[PDB]
Amino acid sequence: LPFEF
Amino acid sequence: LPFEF
Amino acid sequence: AEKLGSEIKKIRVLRGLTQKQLSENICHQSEVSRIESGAVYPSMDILQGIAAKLQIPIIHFYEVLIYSDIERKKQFKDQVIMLCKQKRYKEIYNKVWNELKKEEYHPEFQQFLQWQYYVAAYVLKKVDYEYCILELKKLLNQQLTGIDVYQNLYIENAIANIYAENGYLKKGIDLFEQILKQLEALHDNEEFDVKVRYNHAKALYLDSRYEESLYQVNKAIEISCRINSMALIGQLYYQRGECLRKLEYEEAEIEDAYKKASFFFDILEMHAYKEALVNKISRL
Amino acid sequence: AEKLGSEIKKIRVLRGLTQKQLSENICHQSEVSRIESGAVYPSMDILQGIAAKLQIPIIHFYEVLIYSDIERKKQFKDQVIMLCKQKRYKEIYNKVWNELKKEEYHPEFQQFLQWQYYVAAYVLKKVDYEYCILELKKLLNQQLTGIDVYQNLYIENAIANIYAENGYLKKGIDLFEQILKQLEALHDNEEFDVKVRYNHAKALYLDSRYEESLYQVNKAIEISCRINSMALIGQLYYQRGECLRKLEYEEAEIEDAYKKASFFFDILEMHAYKEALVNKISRL
Repeated sequence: LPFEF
Repeated sequence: LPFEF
Repeated sequence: AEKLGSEIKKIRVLRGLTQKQLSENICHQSEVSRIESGAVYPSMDILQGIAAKLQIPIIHFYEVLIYSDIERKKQFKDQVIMLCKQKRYKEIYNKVWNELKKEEYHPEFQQFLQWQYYVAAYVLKKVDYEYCILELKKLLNQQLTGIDVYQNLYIENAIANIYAENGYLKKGIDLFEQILKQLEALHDNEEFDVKVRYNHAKALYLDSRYEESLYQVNKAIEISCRINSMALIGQLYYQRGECLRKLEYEEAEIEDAYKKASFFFDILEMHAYKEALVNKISRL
Repeated sequence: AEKLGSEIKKIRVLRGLTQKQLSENICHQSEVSRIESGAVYPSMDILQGIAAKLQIPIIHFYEVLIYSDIERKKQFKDQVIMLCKQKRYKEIYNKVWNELKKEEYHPEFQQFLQWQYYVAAYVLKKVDYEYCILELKKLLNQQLTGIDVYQNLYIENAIANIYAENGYLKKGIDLFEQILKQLEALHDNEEFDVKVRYNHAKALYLDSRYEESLYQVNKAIEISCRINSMALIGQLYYQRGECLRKLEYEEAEIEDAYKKASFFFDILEMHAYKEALVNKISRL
């Protein structure tokens, strides 16, 4: 999963 | 369970 | 209190005129410092004299004051909401009474305080349910509406809970119905949406309207998931379980809903709610 | 726009002097009607004429206007966060661009707009990662602090992510460390606290710092459960699973974390996130 902005 | 305030 | 002086520091520093030049206006150097720390709120006129030396537009300090007051009040509502969740009513009672004691004029915020005062009185046993409801209705029929459109509905939610838990299930239900109807219209603040649906389902359950109850509970779960909130979800699964058991769905779907409630109870370290649950699964 | 107006209405109604009687000041009758709706904003001096009759302190309408602005801007920030969660960056970009292009002087709101403008540009492929970081660093060394003390940290979370997601893991981590250090000091906005630790945990994982990643993932879970938020909790359990498999924990542990994650993914109908997950558990 990707990072959270 | 109880009611919620 | 302390922001006025803090923004006076920020600005006078960046203006390029000395702190003792701001002294030779209308006050000793000391007063400027005591204002500078927030200690003393400047007098209306002194401030207008300071308003001459850093430039600056007058409405910039009022601007400052208004943000600091809305934040002060927002922070207090937040704090009060926080103890409600923790069931800390002796503290609520004290906190709101002390705030009312200042008797400062702000109708909407005073309504917030009184709502919390009368409910806390109720929980603390200072006041009857009949009396608490009366007092709460005098609030609705101020018929105010400031910045917080939800505040009457919050006050309505309390009125319906007190009725429902004191046996008046049909009155409480009708009321919950009024609220949901006003929410469909407004929006959005879905945590509350979930909370009224949860109480509505309880009252429906105690009136043996099990499908109705279950419908409402599924809907509240659905909303809880869309706003990402675990605030009442474990007890929503508990309630779902109870409904599916009075409607005699497959043991599977029943026990299912219950493990889920159980999961949230442990995850949420909700030891009171956890207790009852382990009771029932053997008992019923 | 329309608050100044509809407050001019509520009062005129509850003072007892007609809007026609509110004509004979310095303005035509129709002007009062447009103003009363909020179709028009009056001019500084002209409004003094409406402040003449109604009663009335001047700071009141301004206060109204200031409360209106603050809610206006909160609403905007809310709507913009919502689009972030939904990942609707073409929409964010257009929205904050349209809002910037009226260049209204409010340094902190302008900074929020710029943060959003630069991240959305980045995601939309309009700018380099290097260029975006450069622009976000300019927002930090404005060294503002207005109403919202967390804004620089949000800006910092963006920088740390772009570095990490582009292979600068050690710079990413250093940064998330800085952010967490400033959090402990501030308190509390624990939804952010959780977001930072999620990302820190991911970056630590890609740098083979698995324990460190795991301690951080558990801490986020702990926080997530204490504030009742499911926002990132599925991703967290997932990450937990990842850390436990690399550290070769007993198989059942590993599967438990992924079971939890799985559950959160149906419930929140996070179909894309569920995709990846369902591959691995048999693939790996």
